Parts: sequence; structure tokens; C-alpha cells
Amino acid sequence: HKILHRLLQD
Amino acid sequence: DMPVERILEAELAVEDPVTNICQAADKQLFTLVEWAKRIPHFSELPLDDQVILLRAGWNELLIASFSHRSIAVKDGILLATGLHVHRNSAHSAGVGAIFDRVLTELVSKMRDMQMDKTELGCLRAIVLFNPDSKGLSNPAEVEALREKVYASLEAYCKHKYPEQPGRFAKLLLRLPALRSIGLKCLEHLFFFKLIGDTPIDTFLMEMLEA
Ligand SMILES: CCCC1=C(CCC(C)C)/C(=C/C(C)=C\C=C\C(C)=C\C(=O)O)CCC1
Repeated sequence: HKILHRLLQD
Repeated sequence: DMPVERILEAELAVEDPVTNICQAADKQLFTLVEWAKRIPHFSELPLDDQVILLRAGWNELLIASFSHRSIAVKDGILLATGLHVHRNSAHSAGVGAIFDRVLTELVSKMRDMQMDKTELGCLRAIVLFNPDSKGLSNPAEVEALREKVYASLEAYCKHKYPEQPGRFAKLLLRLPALRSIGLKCLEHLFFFKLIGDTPIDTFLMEMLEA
């Protein structure tokens, strides 16, 4: 789940 | 501990018609991430549990959002892209049943009870803090946060609408309809993906992943 992880980390 | 003011702030911070609806859904997933980040104590959960909660509840959250948005209109839905889907358009595209279900069980009832943005945000926070989500590292913490959300919601209801003793329960009793409608919409989305004649953007497609 690339996109969700990236958005949650930022 | 779970103030309704911050939840309302989260709501106000984020401000073939089937193709337009899918575009709007992909656009609003990005926005949903930010919304959830603004809900108290959500960012403090383990990242994996944040992923689990959002992946379990995204469809219901977005459905609630646009259903409340479409209060101002009759026989139609307002997409976040600034586009209106009329009941007749949906019916003429072959998705009239689920569209009528949305208008009847969600939009018209929200309008009938004048559900405000604070209550919408609290219901969406309850949906977000879904302790039944499979794979949660600690479903007890999620359950506790859910309890705090609806405690604050009941307090807000009894303070703002003291003349409606049944308003809290009436708000909670729209969640079964939201669950059913979300499941049906997910079925439609998977059918569109399998058929593959409808453009699905990357974030929506990732939500469709296993
Ligand atoms: C049309 C076939 C059903 C279907 C729907 C139902 C749409 C209909 C109004 C009942 C979908 C809804 C979901 C899960 C999210 C939508 C988010 C939006 C649109 C947000 C916004 O605009 O703020 C996904 C695509 C397929």
C-alpha cells in the first residue's frame, strides 16, 4: 500500500 | 480528551457519471488522509493500524462526506470536483438503485434531522475508530477512542439540542445504512475494475488491492 503509507508518514 | 471542537475543525479544514464519481473518489482519498490526521489521537496510533483503519473505512467515510454535502440539493449528489450527478443521470447510466439508496437512506434523512457538521464529523470519527478492523495491533485502544468519540457526541447533542432526547441514537442508527451502502458501492467498484472499461486512478485502485 505505497500511496497510503507515504501520505501517512509525511 | 476528545473535544468536538477539534473534530469540527477537521471537517472544516478539508472544506458516464460513474467515471466522474470515480475521479472524485480518488481525489477525496488524498483529502481523507489529511482529515484523519486532524482527528485527535489518530496520528498517535501505530502506522500499520492507521493504514488498517483507513483501508477498512474509506468508502463509508467518503459516502458520509458527500451525502452530507448534498443536503442543499434535491434528487442529486454534489461531488467534491464541483460536479453534480442528477438522479436521472445515475439511472440512465445503470446505477439508479444504489444512487436512490444513497438519496433515500442517507441524504434525505440527514436533511430531515438537520444533522450539523459537528455531528457528521463525530459519526465519521466513530467509523474511523472501527475496533472490528481485522489485524489491529491493539483493538482495545481503538475501541476506547471510539467510546470517547461517542461520549463527546452525546454530550454535544444534549447540550445543543436538549429538546431532542433521541437525537444521539438517531445519529447512531444511520450507521447500519452507511455500512450496507458502503459494501454495495464497493461491490460496484470491483465490478467496474474487473470489467475494466472504467478508468480507476491509482489511489482508488490501491484501495481495491488485496
Ligand atoms: C456509481 C457506482 C457506485 C460507486 C460509488 C457510489 C457513488 C454514488 C453517489 C452512490 C462509489 C462511492 C464511493 C465509495 C466513494 C465516493 C466518493 C466521492 C464521490 C467523494 C466526493 O465527491 O466528495 C465509488 C464509485 C462507484
